[PDB]
Amino acid sequence: MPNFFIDRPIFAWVIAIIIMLAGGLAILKLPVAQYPTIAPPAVTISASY
Amino acid sequence: HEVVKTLVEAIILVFLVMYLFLQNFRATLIPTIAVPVVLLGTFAVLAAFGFSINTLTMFGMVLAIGLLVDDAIVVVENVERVMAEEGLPPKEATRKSMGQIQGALVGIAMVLSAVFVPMAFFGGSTGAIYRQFSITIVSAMALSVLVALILTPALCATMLKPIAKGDHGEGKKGFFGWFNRMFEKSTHHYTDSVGGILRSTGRYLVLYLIIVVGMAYLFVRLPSSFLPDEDQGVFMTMVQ
Amino acid sequence: ERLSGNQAPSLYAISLIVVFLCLAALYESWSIPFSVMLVVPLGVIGALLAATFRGLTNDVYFQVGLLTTIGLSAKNAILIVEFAKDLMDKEGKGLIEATLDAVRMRLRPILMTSLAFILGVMPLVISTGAGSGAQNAVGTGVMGGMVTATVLAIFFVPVFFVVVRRRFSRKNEDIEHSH
Ligand SMILES: CCCCCCCCCCCCO[C@@H]1O[C@H](CO)[C@@H](O[C@H]2O[C@H](CO)[C@@H](O)[C@H](O)[C@H]2O)[C@H](O)[C@H]1O
Ligand SMILES: CCCCCCCCCCCCO[C@@H]1O[C@H](CO)[C@@H](O[C@H]2O[C@H](CO)[C@@H](O)[C@H](O)[C@H]2O)[C@H](O)[C@H]1O
Ligand SMILES: CCCCCCCCCCCCO[C@@H]1O[C@H](CO)[C@@H](O[C@H]2O[C@H](CO)[C@@H](O)[C@H](O)[C@H]2O)[C@H](O)[C@H]1O
Ligand SMILES: CCCCCCCCCCCC
Ligand SMILES: CCCCCCCCCC
Ligand SMILES: CCCCCCCC
Ligand SMILES: CCCCCCCC
Ligand SMILES: CCCCCC
Repeated sequence: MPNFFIDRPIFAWVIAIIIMLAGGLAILKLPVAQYPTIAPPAVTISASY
Repeated sequence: HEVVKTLVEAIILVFLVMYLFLQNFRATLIPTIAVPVVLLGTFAVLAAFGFSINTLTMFGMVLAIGLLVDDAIVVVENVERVMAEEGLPPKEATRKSMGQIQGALVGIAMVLSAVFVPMAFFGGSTGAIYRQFSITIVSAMALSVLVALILTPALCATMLKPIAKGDHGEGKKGFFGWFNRMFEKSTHHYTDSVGGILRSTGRYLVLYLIIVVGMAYLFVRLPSSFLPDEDQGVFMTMVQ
Repeated sequence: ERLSGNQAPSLYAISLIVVFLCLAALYESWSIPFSVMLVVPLGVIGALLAATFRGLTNDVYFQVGLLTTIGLSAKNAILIVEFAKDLMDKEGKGLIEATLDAVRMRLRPILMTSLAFILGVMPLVISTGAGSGAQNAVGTGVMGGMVTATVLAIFFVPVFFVVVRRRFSRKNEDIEHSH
């Protein structure tokens, strides 16, 4: 595999470049936040007398 | 159901063209068996991913036939040429054949996914439509490579007729003998022409640019829509 | 709606780029891929002609059928330059000789596929009755695309190849050498 790519440096670059633009495209679409959801969910029942 | 009919019809027509060239029931059968195998498997993949059978997945199938049949043809034809270029027997020939294209079949499926996948990423309502095609066509191509690597070689090696070194069907009498002779001839005429063009050129890059600008011309002029209105055999009338 | 439109350019842009990268890996070359990618227009033109002719529109069905036509002509060109290149590399065949032997070994398979598929979509362009709007739209784009793709590619691809092999070489031929 290393021996494979030692002789095929272009093939090596191609893989690296495809990974990079997949990631670049990911960054344009990823949500941003301080935290993911970490608090447990809650349900409230409200009533009045 | 009409799309289904076209699928069946398409496979029949494929069988006829294969025959015109392969001229042997058992040989034409190979590329012919490959199509339904891949198509049926594609439905299984659609189920696996939770897609439905709809107008778009069905046209995906139809369009897929071009890609599928080419996989089988490339495999079956290359073996032939080999048995003609060498007189090597069928089992030995597909081996050497597969040895020399198999790498390419796999690579091609890869570059092709690069042309159909991107459309799975269209946004909004538009996107769900294009995605039906993308997944159907990619899955079919992937299965087609699988089939070309498993079934087709096995089939070539057992169902193909030994071709003798040098034979090209000219020995045949009737239509094929005639057809085969015309093609062999028309082929030398093809190469003769390219050989010429390659001594020229410059002019053909100029013709190429004509075609590009023309293409561009037609493109910006062709109006764009989404999906056609169909006559669905019903309609409504509003009264206010 | 706003929302916003036209993602087409961006997405086929990346499509082109990925196709280029894939081909470069396949050929272990940054230049040779152009000899395949230049075929793209050759199928489009026929698709546009046939659609312009039947009064069709640039719609979903036109687009997908085009990608298919492009896919196939790409595949044809890939197998042609794969053969030429190998000939020049494994055997010692010189440029022109290899291009011609490649192109001639590839003519038949190309024709078998083109004819099988153009006929195969005939029922579609000819369709009348339920869903024939969709059927017509699919079929005619493909038929025109495949026709031009086929006739234009078998002459042009050999051109693309030698023209690209020259421009992007490095004084070492174009005889003929070996081994
Ligand atoms: C060349 C090979 C590749 C091309 C083949 C593609 C075929 C495409 C089929 C699409 C339309 C089929 O639609 C589907 O058909 C079957 C046929 O009975 C139905 O299935 C129904 O019939 C059979 C009995 O006869 C029962 O097993 C089943 O319980 C019942 O639901 C489905 O409910 C229907 O939704
Ligand atoms: C991690 C995310 C992204 C994944 C990376 C993307 C992969 C893109 C690859 C597409 C093309 C691959 O295609 C592959 O190329 C190599 C190198 O020429 C070929 O390898 C074959 O051909 C070459 C050249 O003729 C030979 O030197 C080699 O010994 C032989 O095995 C494979 O037969 C082919 O299948
Ligand atoms: C190298 C391999 C791949 C090469 C790529 C080849 C593909 C060529 C044809 C692609 C389609 C181009 O056509 C383009 O499509 C988009 C939508 O999809 C249209 O977009 C237009 O109509 C749609 C309607 O739904 C709107 O959403 C959009 O905002 C509007 O601008 C364009 O009017 C049209 O110009
Ligand atoms: C010595 C080899 C140089 C190879 C250059 C490849 C550069 C590709 C960079 C792509 C960045 C996205
Ligand atoms: C000699 C064994 C070659 C191994 C090649 C590995 C290819 C990995 C492609 C990602
Ligand atoms: C996508 C552009 C690639 C440029 C390659 C040039 C190689 C010399
Ligand atoms: C996407 C960038 C590819 C550039 C390759 C350049 C090779 C010299
Ligand atoms: C859009 C053409 C409608 C005819 C289909 C029956």
